[PDB]
Amino acid sequence: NSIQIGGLFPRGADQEYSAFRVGMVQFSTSEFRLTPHIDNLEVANSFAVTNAFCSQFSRGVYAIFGFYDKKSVNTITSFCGTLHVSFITPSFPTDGTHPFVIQMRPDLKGALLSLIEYYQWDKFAYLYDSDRGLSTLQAVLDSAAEKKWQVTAINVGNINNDKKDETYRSLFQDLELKKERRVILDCERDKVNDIVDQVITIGKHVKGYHYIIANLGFTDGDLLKIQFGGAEVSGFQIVDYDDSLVSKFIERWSTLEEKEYPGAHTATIKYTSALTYDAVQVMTEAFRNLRKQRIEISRRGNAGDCLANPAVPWGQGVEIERALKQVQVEGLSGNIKFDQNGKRINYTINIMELKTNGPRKIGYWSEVDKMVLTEDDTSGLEQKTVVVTTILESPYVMMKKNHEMLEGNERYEGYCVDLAAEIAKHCGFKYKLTIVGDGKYGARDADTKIWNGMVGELVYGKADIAIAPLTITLVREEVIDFSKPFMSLGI
Amino acid sequence: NAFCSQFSRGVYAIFGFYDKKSVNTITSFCGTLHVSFITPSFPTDGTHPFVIQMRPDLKGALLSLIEYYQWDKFAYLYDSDRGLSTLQAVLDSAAEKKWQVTAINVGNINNDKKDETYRSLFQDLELKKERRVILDCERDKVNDIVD
Amino acid sequence: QVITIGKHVKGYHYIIANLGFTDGDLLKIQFGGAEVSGFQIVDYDDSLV
Ligand SMILES: NS(=O)(=O)c1cc2c(cc1Cl)N[C@H]([C@H]1C[C@H]3C=C[C@@H]1C3)NS2(=O)=O
Repeated sequence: NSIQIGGLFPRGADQEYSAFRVGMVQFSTSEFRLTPHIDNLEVANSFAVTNAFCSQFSRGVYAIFGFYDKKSVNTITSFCGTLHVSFITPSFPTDGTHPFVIQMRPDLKGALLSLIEYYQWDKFAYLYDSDRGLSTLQAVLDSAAEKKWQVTAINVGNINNDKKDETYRSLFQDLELKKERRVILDCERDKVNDIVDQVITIGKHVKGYHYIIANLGFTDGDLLKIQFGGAEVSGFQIVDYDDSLVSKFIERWSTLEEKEYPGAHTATIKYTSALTYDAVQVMTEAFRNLRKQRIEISRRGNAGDCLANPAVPWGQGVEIERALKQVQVEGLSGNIKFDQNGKRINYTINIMELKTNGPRKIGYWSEVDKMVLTEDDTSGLEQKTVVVTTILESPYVMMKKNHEMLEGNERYEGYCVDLAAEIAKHCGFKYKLTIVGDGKYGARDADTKIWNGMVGELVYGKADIAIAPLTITLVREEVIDFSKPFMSLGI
Repeated sequence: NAFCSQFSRGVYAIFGFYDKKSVNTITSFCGTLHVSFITPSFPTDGTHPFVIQMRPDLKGALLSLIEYYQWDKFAYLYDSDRGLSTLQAVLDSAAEKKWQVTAINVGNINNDKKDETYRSLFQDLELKKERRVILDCERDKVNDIVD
Repeated sequence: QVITIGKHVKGYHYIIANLGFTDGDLLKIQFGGAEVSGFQIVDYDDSLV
């Protein structure tokens, strides 16, 4: 059953169309086949989109797969909600709940709010691009008003190429006025690779700055530039290379010839092409389940004018979309589930931070569960709170009256407490205030030389340092060492 | 449908209104078919051919009014249906003149909840105790909000 | 390698000990913040030059 479908592709989406051609024969043909009529046409001109849509409707296909632009989403929704034709896309998700649209891209906005609340920022700048839409820009301002954030948002998208070396300099020098430190970028990969190069030219990737990329292919762009910088860069992945089917597709994809499939003979892949690959799995599962329920999709006639007055559609497409919303398979993004509208739920997004060796993950974020870090504590050097032994003596070391409500190093008070604070301030170490067990100053045992008290805590490797009323003798220099004396006294 | 019908009728001059959703469709037809279109609707953003528009721009006057009243911190309630060009405009001057701007959408709220949602909105403004409000909507929303 | 590891901010200072000071690349660290000085024996302002 070679079923007629329609395909919309931009002039330049070569990796995505190549991935579609791969997924065409990656798994098919025990059954129905597909008849893809491909339209390598533009996406900006909605008149061209209209011409292509009426041409594929004159073909009279059952499903249309492709992309759209923000100058075209109204056109696609307005025609599909009329003519009841199911439309499937990997582009940015729509704003209103629209019928007959299945959209392959998960949300980013809740993840990004989770990330900001994890890093605990208060004031930052937000470079956005207009041509991807403004849904995230609308979303962040609400939580900025509620969570008392200070947002300086700046449009950057409409700047021409021919002044695109000094516009950015003027922009970041204006950011120098408030002395900005925290930047969230929201662009396409080309604008990312332009702006990173201009930042690395003007020298703003030292230790001190911090960057968040708001995309899905965090490692799909260039990161060898600012890998060794000093700044810290975090982002998001939906394609995780550690998994079995993922690495299988990596090996299969790397072994292909670049001349047959352009942009395919690499190691990594674009997330757009990954969702394009998973779309074929969903679209084949659909007709699989319709032959499982044995419901015929016989058009039984021709299609006609898309300007039919009034046009009347056919509700077996409603049943097609109904079975589309029930598909649940595993793919490159992981599990998939749909809502009552065609939006994706049941996804998982990895949080990816750049380090010196390269990118790595620190945690995940679910559709309902918040940011769950994976406890990747590779911190091999922790400055240990050193062992400080003492004994209770007024006014050297005294208890406070509210010691149960307070905690630890706050509980003790006196001359020695103040002094140990001064020593730790000058020497930069961490410390924890402890008490000797046996409550003595300490002397040696007869015939066994067992130094008890605070002496054996330092002799026997138990305690680390002792700021305490201890007297320099002759018999104590042989086992421990003293500094210069700080307070004189006598019997 | 209506535009294809009247061009089939052979119209010499097209006139009509447009909302924020049909504007790309109308300019995309008019750039191709070279038909002079006239409108009182909201002005566009890019320089598009064959579109004459009677409603003048507003953004320079509104920025001049802000500079005359000599403000630094204010709230800004907007509706999405007329466009977001003014919202994109005032944020740049906020970035230059270092303004403290809180901007909140209002256009999504349905009619069955427009007694308590607005109250919650003004209570959340009174968390900061705002004194200076720019409303940016249509006349219907203005009459609904001033009450 | 300096411009990769990020050591051309305001604060650093460089002296090139050659004769073709502008014969090498200087568009890289022109906008840096550091200051670079060197030597020329070929002066482009002159008539025969
Ligand atoms: N007046 S006191 O007992 O509190 C006191 C006693 C002493 C102080 C400082 C004070 Cl405030 N520092 C001296 C040191 C300073 C120098 C000279 C000897 C030591 C090095 N040791 S000390 O003679 O033990």
